[PDB]
Amino acid sequence: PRGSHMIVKNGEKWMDRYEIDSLIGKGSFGQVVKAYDRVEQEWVAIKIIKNKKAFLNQAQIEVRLLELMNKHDTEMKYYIVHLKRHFMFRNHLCLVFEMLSYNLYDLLRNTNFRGVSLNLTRKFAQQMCTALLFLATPELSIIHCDLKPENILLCNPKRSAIKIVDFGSSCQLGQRIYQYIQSRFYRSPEVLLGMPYDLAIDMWSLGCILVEMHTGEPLFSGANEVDQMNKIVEVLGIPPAHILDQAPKARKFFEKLPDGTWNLKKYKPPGTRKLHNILGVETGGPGGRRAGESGHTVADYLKFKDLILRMLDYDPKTRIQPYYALQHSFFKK
Ligand SMILES: Cc1nc2ccc(-c3cc(N)nc(N)c3)nc2n1CCOc1cccc(Br)n1
Repeated sequence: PRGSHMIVKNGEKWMDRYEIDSLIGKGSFGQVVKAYDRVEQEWVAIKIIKNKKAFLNQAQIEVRLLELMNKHDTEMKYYIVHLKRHFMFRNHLCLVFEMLSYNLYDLLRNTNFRGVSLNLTRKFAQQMCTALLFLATPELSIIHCDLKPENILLCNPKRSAIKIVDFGSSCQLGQRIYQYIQSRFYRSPEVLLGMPYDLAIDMWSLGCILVEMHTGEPLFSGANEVDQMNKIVEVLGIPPAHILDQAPKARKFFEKLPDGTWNLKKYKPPGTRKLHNILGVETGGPGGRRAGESGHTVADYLKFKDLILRMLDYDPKTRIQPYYALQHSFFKK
């Protein structure tokens, strides 16, 4: 009975149904094992939640949100991982999902972190915006709260079809329970500033993830919250004063002057690290490795950049929503 991780034995069979094959990943929530479902005759990934009350309760919200989504007749709900079923077993909550392939970070690593074609970036972007559109569904209104290349899995290794996983920081509009959510690199300024958030935080993460997908480098690689916020300001400049005026953690990064304006405390100047230059819009793409190449015209790069900057709006209110993002000229065929 010792420790909070399930004692998974390789090859052992549960409820005379699931044959554990191997541990395929760990984390904070617990572990994921590959197992054969002799009853449905298929390979399943079982998320085994730590026998710990905090992770049990959080998992229980994951299950509800997954059972909410996977009952909607939409076809947009095929961008979200399928929850086959869940059960209590050896005092651990087990969520049973479809087996998927590797994540968009493993994909980046496959390319020696040079990033993928703008053409493949677009395919990922359209899929993710449609998932986000699906999550913004009134009867759902789910916020993933932890989008990153790691939580975006491929269905097969050959195809570019993606699904989102890990609804373990996930919540619905009005049911916000953590002040500190998201992965730092993909954490929206409102969350950094400690403000109440909505689904607009997932569109922020998406923007960062998309630029990373094509440059193979995190857009904002902050060591801590002060480094994180500073890196964002480097590119996007000082946030709207109207936002920092309500921002609980405003004074963790900025200072108000007598003038009533904000600036930084004791890096490149605000907004002087142009995304345009990060992307190598006019100098043959990231590291110059897309120079002359098809689908990588200055024009193509401009449309992507414009959509990225609509995703990275400091203002959660004016920041672009999945429906409008799909109607963007980056997607038109
Ligand atoms: C191979 C594979 N198929 C999966 C299907 C679903 C899930 C899955 C995993 C989690 N934490 N939460 C949900 N709701 C679904 N994880 C799968 N994995 C493992 C390789 O990806 C990942 C992704 C995230 C974390 C880890 Br460890 N590993």
